[PDB]
Amino acid sequence: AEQATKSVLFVCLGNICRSPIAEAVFRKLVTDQNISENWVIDSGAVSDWNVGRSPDPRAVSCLRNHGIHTAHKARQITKEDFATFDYILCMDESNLRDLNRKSNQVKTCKAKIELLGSYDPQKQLIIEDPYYGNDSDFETVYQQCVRCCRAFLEKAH
Repeated sequence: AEQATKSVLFVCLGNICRSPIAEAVFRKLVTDQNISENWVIDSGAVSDWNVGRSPDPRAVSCLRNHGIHTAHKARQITKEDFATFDYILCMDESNLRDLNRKSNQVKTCKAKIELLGSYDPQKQLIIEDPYYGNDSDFETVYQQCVRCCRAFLEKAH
């Protein structure tokens, strides 16, 4: 008794730490709920810094600690992303400014652009960049992503 097909693009600065973790977490959630076939899921970066790279090894390891694997390779957000995804969910205030600016530069913007943390029941609005941190920072990002992803899934139609 089908749920309509929906799409989400997680966005961070580099697409190596936060948005690959958010994507993988969301993918695991929808697979646990047997509705993976009803979602199109991707991640992408504001910048072109890391294009082609697999996620930061700390992020891959964080995900493996929680039984999750990812085959993502970094890519930059494109004009076409704004036209094709239903939701673009980003990590911090800087990502939000940059995506709202990019969306102004395109003619077709279907995507609703939001902070992923706006979905957190625990009200942690910002998912802070762990790149210069340690494994515990990646774990904090993981746990934030779990909360936000879970809430988003139950609100999004």
